[PDB]
Amino acid sequence: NLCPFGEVFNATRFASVYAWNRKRISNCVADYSVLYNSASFSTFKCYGVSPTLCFTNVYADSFVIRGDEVRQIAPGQTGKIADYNYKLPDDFTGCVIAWNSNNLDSKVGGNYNYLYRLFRKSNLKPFERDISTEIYQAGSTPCNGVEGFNCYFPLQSYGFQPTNGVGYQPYRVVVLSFETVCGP
Amino acid sequence: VQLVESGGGLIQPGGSLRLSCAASGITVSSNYMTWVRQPPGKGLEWVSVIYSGGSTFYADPVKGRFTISRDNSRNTLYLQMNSLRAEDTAVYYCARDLQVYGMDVWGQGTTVTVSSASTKGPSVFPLAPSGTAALGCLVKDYFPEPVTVSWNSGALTSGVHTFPAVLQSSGLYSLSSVVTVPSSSLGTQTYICNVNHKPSNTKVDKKVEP
Amino acid sequence: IQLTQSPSFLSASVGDRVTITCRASQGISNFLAWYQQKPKAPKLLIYAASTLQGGVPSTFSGSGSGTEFTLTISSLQPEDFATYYCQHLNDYPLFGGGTRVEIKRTVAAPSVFIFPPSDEQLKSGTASVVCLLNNFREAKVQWKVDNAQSGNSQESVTEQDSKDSTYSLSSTLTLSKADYEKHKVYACEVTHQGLSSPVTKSFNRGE
Ligand SMILES: *[C@@H]1O[C@H](CO)[C@@H](O)[C@H](O)[C@H]1NC(C)=O
Repeated sequence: NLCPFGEVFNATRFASVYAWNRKRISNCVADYSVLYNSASFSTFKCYGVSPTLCFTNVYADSFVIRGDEVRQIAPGQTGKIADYNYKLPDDFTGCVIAWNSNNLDSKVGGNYNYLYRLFRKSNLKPFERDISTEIYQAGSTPCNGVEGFNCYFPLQSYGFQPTNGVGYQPYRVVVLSFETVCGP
Repeated sequence: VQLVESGGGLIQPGGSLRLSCAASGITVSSNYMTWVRQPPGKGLEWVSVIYSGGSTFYADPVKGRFTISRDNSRNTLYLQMNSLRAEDTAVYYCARDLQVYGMDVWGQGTTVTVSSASTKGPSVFPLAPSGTAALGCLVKDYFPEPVTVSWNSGALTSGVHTFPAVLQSSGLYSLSSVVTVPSSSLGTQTYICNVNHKPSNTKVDKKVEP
Repeated sequence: IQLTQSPSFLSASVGDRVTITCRASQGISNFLAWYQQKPKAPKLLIYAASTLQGGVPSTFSGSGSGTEFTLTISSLQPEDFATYYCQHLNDYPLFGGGTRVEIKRTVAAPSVFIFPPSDEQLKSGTASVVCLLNNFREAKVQWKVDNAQSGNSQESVTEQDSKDSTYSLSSTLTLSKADYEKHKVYACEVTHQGLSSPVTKSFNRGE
């Protein structure tokens, strides 16, 4: 039975990096050539493996980030997305694939539905997802649920706009992590 | 509430200085903390940022020479500047960057001067006259910057233009102080410029006469 | 990636409307901030292009999304006279060149004075010739030696006067005593709007 990669890649709606989606691909056969030979990808970075196997489980994590932020979807990277949104491990065996989504995820006036965490006290551990909407305490006084000075909402929108520069344009990113699944 | 900067001074090319930003009303660890510099007469430039999680980013000019640091116990942010160069001469500002909400809290500033020059007091020469008349003193060949020029021990305050100082190839500063006076008074009134350069303990009183 | 603040210098009077424009090379949406610096620490006025920071007067407004952004002061007030900077809100923060808002006044022609090198300095071996332009902002000084000068000149401009709202400029021509002794006529030619024709003040060495 073929692996359901189309569902992840051709999904109508992707998710915010803060709440990235994970699809477990198990008990299936997969041709990775079709994906590589699509030619629709800006980034096809594979770490620990060549273009060419067999793995216990395959995970397909998917989200939307800016183009200037795809660099952070790699092992050993630092930044707001890597540190506080999605982290790839230093020991990473897998492939990171990406494409521009301006036509789909950008709206005149801006798309305020894709959010990110700008505020977190600590860097995220690998493959951790924080979906907390708690108000951040940037100072001594406890925030107590009220936004204000030193009391701020941790999640912010990208406001993707079609006139945005490509680096600030939305990119759809699928991370294939290799941990039932074999090539043809 | 307040961000207080300290540590600025005079240093020579290749030297090292550490600047401190002491915070009240914000937590340095809980916030994105930034260093911004204003080269003299040139406007604002970013240098570095420490993130809440420890991630440090630096501007390409200061990349292998500067390190941003924090002490949560003292609520203090630091910039260690090493391999300093003349181009690193500026007023260094510390700020809290709420990234999408702007850099709201800023510090007063600390001045860093990097020069190969040595403290020298001013050589004061007369700028002398030939309607209205102009007479002046040239304060020349001095380092470091603070210079004060007064006329008639503070009694001549009108028509006085003490000009901003310029930096010469020598590495030394020169300024001019001028006063416009009635042509008639030139033979009736004494005009003495009183110049102080506290760095060399040089006080000079020079009489300008036609 | 490139931010250009267009009116580097602006002249206006209290109650006037002042518009400052910041242009980005590429679309940055609403990611811009506006700051004011009096000669002392920049102050944040506007974040997200249109949002006022608390306490900032309503006379202050932000507009723009994408490539072109503008800061507008509805009625300039005495304390609003200062320098204004646009910042791009990005992981790599960028600031604009800056805009200085200055008090407008009627055109005042400069008073031009030339001061010859002091005999005391000439003993040292350097000659400094000084030209004063008093109570005039755009002015041009041309040093001419024997009707001929570039690269031996430096100049300074005073900040606007509290009472006359005018500017003063000083220029120094630095020459070796030996070079000074190789020419006779030393002049300062000044071009300003108030001057209908350029004014030259000259001295002949040794009179
Ligand atoms: C998505 O749709 C295209 C339609 O031609 C198809 O070729 C592709 O296999 C689908 N899935 C993937 C993996 O992109």
